[PDB]
Amino acid sequence: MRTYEVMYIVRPNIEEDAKKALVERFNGILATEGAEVLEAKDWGKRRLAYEINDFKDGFYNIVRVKSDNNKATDEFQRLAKISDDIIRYMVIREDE
Amino acid sequence: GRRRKKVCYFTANGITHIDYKDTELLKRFISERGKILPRRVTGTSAKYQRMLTTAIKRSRHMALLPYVKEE
Amino acid sequence: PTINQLVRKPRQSKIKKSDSPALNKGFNSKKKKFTDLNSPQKRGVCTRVGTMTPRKPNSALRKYARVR
Amino acid sequence: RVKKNIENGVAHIRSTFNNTIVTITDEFGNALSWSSAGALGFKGSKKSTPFAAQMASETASKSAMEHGLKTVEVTVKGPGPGRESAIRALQSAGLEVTAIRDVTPVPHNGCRPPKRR
Amino acid sequence: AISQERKNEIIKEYRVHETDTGSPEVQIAVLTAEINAVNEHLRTHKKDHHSRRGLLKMVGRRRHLLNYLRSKDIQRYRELIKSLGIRR
RNA sequence: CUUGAGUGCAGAAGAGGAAAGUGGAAUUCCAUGUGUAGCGGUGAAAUGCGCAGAGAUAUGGAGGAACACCAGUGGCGAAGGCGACUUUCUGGUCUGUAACUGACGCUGAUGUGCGAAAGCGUGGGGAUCAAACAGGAUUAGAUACCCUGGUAGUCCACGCCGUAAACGAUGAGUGCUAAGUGUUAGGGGGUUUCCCGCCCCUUAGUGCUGCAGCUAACGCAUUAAGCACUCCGCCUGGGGAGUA
Repeated sequence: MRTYEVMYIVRPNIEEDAKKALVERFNGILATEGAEVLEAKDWGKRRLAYEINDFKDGFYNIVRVKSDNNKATDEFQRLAKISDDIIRYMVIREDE
Repeated sequence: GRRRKKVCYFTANGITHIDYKDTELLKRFISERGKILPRRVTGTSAKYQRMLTTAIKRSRHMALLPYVKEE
Repeated sequence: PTINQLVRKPRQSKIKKSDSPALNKGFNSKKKKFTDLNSPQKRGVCTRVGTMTPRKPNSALRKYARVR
Repeated sequence: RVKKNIENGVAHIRSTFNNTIVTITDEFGNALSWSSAGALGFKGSKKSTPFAAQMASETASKSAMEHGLKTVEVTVKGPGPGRESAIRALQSAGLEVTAIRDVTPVPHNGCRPPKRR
Repeated sequence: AISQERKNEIIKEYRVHETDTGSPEVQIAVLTAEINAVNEHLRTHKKDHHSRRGLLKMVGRRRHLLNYLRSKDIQRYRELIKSLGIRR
């Protein structure tokens, strides 16, 4: 039993609303495993401190989950690389 | 000694922070070159120094911070 | 060392070997049995005689011989 | 395409220990023209003499302004003793360089390069 | 993992006095559960060295606690090793 | 009986481990576009590359590589070693704690795991790097080195590897003992707005100077190399020869 957070950078090029459906479905595929999801929040538009491919802008999303090693970090660490509209992620422990 | 830097700037923070919620405190944490103002010239204890450094290095990996910043 | 390991050990000395291989007659002339005889003397022949030369400055010419 | 005419390019400056290959480029960019210190007579122990860098810079800069150009940046890479003097004589040589950029981009513990020397 | 939840759960029973902190019966129960968990981790973490060293020391210390429960007591030990099924 | 040990509660604590994923600059290679004439290494260069574009450039990737700072007597570790980020599911860290069975402890022959690099078996990769290598300076000879490229392997899977400067050639634990005087996490008291700010007490380590002590000297000196204690191994001149 543990706690785990996650950040990830949804991109500006992609459609904001389709990506919104995508990220709420992420909230699903994360929380539905018994994951103590706390809040997911959108940073909004901002200049990336450094882009990766072409993304001058981008949106950020952070989640807090109080759960063991096998509910959200395991499943979405793979469901993040399949996630193509998004550039990156950062799952971490739920302590901030 | 020893050779750390100034503390008590946490008068409105502490003990653990942030990690990222104020880019402006991180502007003062370390240098702006991508290189790191050392714990020698940052100051907070190696526990908090290490956690703040891994926060900023993640922001680099998080694209919240540039890994290296140009000029 | 600790008392126990001292017990389960002999604390062996560094006993030497006689740099003079003086194995005198012992059982040489029966059974050719090697025998550590410490005799101060055995009778025997120098089958060949020779003379190696010393280096300078003391050119004190020393003579050798191989013996049985 | 040959020498892409802009009035603010980048003068790429390399000055090795046995060559000073220095060229004019663009910010697009692309190579336009250069010269090598070994190519310019200074050869052997001389392939990177300070005046070798100086005159190679002369060649490159001159070609740069006949490309049609006033201002230009400098990509100053090859580490050489005479390349800075070359830069100065280029600034005085009708060039309006204002971004003095001696570039030595180190990788992030990038793969072990040829190291032996 | 475990935390004090299952710890207290499995100490609810073998406490000679429910406030005790020696009498390793409950404690060795905790150790049993924890070594089971770390062995699940080890099956997950096929190669390392921390699980190996940790299991070494933990199971050894629990073994010695049992030996005590076999020297301090004579029936509690067996009744554990039949109930707990460890260090029989 | 308890503090040791236990474990108990509260916290504090992290390059610890191994698995997995994510990024990055970029060795090298190479796409495209531009662009010379040379690159090239030197004593000259040879070579080797290369005028059909080398060396160079800018746009583009590839692969594999280890991850720019931090980085420090930070830390983890028992060491090897352990630093890009993250997670895996665990191992360890301590403050306080005294929770209370009641010595449960002790180092540890055998045994025995873990473990730089190379090397290597196999099966891949090979991005470098790289012996050997050769072109080739040099010189009958030229690998000698200065070249150019490339090179087993390095690199991925497991074994073999188990070895080294793995060195502090300071086994471990115990507890005692001037100081000054820091650290790395703690805590407390008062001090004050968080005393965080101060101080001081110790917790547990890691400093520098130095009481005593001791060392041939060197220096340590609360973290002793001072004092003692259970438990391990070595050492026996040099070297012969770690070699048979």
